[PDB]
Amino acid sequence: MEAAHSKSTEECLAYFGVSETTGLTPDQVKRHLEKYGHNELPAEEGKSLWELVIEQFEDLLVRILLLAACISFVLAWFEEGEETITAFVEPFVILLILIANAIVGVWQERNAENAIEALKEYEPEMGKVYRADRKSVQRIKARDIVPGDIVEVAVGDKVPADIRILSIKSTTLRVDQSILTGESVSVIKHTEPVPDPRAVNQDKKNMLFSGTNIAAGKALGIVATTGVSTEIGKIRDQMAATEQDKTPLQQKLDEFGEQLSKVISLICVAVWLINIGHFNDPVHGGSWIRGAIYYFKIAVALAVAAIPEGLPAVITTCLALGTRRMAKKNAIVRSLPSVETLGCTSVICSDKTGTLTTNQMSVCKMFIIDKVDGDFCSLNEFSITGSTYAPEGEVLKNDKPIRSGQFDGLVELATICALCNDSSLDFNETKGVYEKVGEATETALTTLVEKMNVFNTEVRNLSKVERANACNSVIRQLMKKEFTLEFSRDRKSMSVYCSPAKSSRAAVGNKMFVKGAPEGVIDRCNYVRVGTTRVPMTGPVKEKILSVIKEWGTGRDTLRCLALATRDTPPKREEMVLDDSSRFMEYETDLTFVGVVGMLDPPRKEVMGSIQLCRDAGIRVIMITGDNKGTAIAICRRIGIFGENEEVADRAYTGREFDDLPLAEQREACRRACCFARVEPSHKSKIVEYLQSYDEITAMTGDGVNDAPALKKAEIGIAMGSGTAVAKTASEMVLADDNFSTIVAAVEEGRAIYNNMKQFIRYLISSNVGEVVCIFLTAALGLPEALIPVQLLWVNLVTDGLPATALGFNPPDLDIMDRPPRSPKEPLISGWLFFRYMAIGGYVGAATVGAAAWWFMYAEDGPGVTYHQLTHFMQCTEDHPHFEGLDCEIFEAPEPMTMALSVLVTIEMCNALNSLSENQSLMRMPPWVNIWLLGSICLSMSLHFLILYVDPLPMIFKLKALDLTQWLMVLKISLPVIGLDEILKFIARNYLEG
Ligand SMILES: C/C=C/C/C(C)=C\[C@H]1C/C=C/C=C/C[C@H](C)/C=C(\C)[C@@H](OC)C/C=C/[C@@H](O)CC(=O)O1
Ligand code: NA
Repeated sequence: MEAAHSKSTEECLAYFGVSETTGLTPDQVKRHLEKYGHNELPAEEGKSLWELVIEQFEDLLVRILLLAACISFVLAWFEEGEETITAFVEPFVILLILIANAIVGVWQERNAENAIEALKEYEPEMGKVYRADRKSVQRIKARDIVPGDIVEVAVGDKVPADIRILSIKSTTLRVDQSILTGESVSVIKHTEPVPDPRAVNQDKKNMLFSGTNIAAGKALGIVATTGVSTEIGKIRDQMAATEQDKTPLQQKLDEFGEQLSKVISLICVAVWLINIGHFNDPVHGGSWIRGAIYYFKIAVALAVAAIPEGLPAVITTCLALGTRRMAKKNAIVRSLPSVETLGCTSVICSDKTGTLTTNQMSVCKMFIIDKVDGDFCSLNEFSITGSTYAPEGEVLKNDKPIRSGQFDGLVELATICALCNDSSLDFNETKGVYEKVGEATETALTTLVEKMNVFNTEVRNLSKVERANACNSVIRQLMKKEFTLEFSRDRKSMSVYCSPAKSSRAAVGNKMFVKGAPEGVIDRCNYVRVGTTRVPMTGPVKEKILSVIKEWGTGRDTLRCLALATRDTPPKREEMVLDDSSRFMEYETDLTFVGVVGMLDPPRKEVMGSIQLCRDAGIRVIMITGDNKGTAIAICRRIGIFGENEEVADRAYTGREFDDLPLAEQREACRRACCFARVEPSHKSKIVEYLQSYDEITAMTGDGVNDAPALKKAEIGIAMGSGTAVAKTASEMVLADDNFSTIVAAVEEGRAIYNNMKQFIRYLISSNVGEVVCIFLTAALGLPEALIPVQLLWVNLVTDGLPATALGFNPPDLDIMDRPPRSPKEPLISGWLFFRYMAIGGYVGAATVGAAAWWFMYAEDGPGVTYHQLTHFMQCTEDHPHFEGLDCEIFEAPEPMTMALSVLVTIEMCNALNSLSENQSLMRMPPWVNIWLLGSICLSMSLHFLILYVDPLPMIFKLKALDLTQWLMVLKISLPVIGLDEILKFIARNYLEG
């Protein structure tokens, strides 16, 4: 039964065919359980396992490197040399990375908790039910409960399933629907049915939702839906259906891996095409086994050269340091990639109360009737000081302090605000300041009564805590609080029946004091109050009242008006049906207008400027509120979303309007609108769907499980620090202080990371690009192998890793919030940036190969060999006459490879300095700006010396120590990289920046 709320208690029992006395029979229990199923949310199956490791080895590039691991292992064992400990290093270090890199990708245990599993924490263990097999009540597993069961609930008990209330045994039943409403006010339930079939959950005054807990009372009911059919279940299935897409950067890195795969496979064939001359060679000259060794050892060496295998570890460390940086600015980011994608935030949908406002409710203005006489009508406006729940303030008329006790209308004003009120103030000892109890609105009314002091009670003689509820307590002494009529969303008001105490205060029998929506309550007023006297509610007066109501709500004041009326001669205690909620409408009719109070929900202290930041940063901001459209628009004008004087007719919508519009116009509305009022529960997710259709990275916010579906569906799920765990588990970011400013503060930081992160990306790939050029040149010309894969890996991991990670601490841009959000379809490298790191990379290939060739041909301590025979070194012992110098070990010497490797490290430290900025010269920004970069470079070069000196190392990398005679040549060939980059950067700022 889905629409059990719109059915009578007799109908729900007739449908399931159940007896309210004995309940379901064990025969029905099996039949219902087999038809509907167990009352429990489905445990998340199809989880991750060893298969999650397989997913890391799915990409094409990772398979290439994996194949390089297998090919390397094949060439390892099959060899003549007896290199013992330094043989299986090539296959070993490959697995070290393939293991480490795979562990980073499988890392989804400590940095992302499941939201649906956290949602299972709201379903209780056991529940009370009445089965026909026994007399007294019997509790069982909540999962054993079925639709039709006559369940029982009391105070403290957590509701097992969606229950249709049958009968309330206690005086009144209260339930804390905080998880499904957000408003932590214990709502009151009833037995009578709700006429609307498609009524919202808040309107369901006769339902007990699963996950909800009873705040007070005890009642018996019949189970309508169970498990996935419950309100919690319907929310769960929405989250289980929504698939979280990968951040735009992640898609580009995957897209890059595909491009780099084509590059490797292309050159592997290109190398084979260059050696097409071997097809025209004799059989009696060399062997296929000698050739394949060079081809295979080239492919594996070419694979590691192109791949930036150090990148993943570099970014993970950067984002990890980015997480601690964001948490300091009050922004608890959950997932690592979320810190980067946060800068790409295009839209921000935020809630008014709590986030945009301080939620420090306080009555600012209040007007009553001064006198009515024919066409003439005069009011009496006032103003209140003290933007807080504290009583420290005063009332004044027209910027002049007054005594509210001398105004009869204001006396009854405080009377209604005191009696018709469930909230109260409370002084705190720990913090040392007044606090609120109940609703924010009603607490402001309590504070107002304390400020007014209409009876002039003692004030200075009272203590701090004792006077917290002084004037209000004095008011409660006059009238007795018989009973209150609950606040319903259909009439939007609250009244209270009050009988006079044994005091004789001119009390004409019993009275009712009503408060609620101005436009609604004023209509139910046939009379009007003028001090002590009464007059008939005429047109001119009704205009003057509603006009001032509109002036306060639409004006710059942005006040939440609240009309206060009273029923002079209410019906007797007997005639009033105390249970009928719909009858509260006529019980609050024939009222007499007393006055009105205008309160303000003051905006945040920083939102005034934070909104302006979004305007300059090209980020759109969409407010979502519960206030009326007129005031919601006025509030937007005040904070900065709207201008003081501009069009907003089609840029602002209500929940009522948005539904009436067609599907296409709803999408057309979401692209321009930025202010939604009276939003329905399903609107947050709908709006996000329309924002995602425009490829806009959206950031929706929420606090309860009602928003969970919208949060998880959004790119950047924004949750409150005070929100429920389900919201914080479903959110990508959690605001620690619940502020829209800290929302933008994190967005600004996310952009800064994007710049510094993308900087060391082009830095590392630029390194790998030159490594490929070194292999392609040393292979095409047929030179002695310039570099070895065992070396390159340590170069990309440590040598390039330390400085690359240090580039994350680079200074930000002063004009970062001036540019618009980064486009999701924006590449890492393009056009000029491609050529720039292509030339810078292409040079290192000639630097490394040239450094090695330098030792072979024109060197100091090296054997003078010519270029034409140096390219045919593989024919060592064959062509003896041409090769007449030293042992064949000379071509396989450690010196030349050390020259190529040493040059690679030297230029990389220099290229790291070139990567301090994108185009800014080293003259403008010195290389000592980033302190962490210098420290990493000192450590990088320190490690470069260590692998050469400490004997246990140089034998492994096939390298030997270099003296000043050889090191001087390294600086001569390496340092020119800075001058080249300086020329390139100069061309960018001059003949390109336009
Ligand atoms: C982009 C943001 C991702 C977040 C985190 C926390 C980790 C990612 C970082 C991704 C690196 C991608 C690099 C592209 C190059 C081309 C690929 C390799 C060197 C691959 O090795 C050949 C290794 C891929 C590792 C990732 O799958 C692990 C991961 O989650 O890292
Ligand atoms: Na999400």
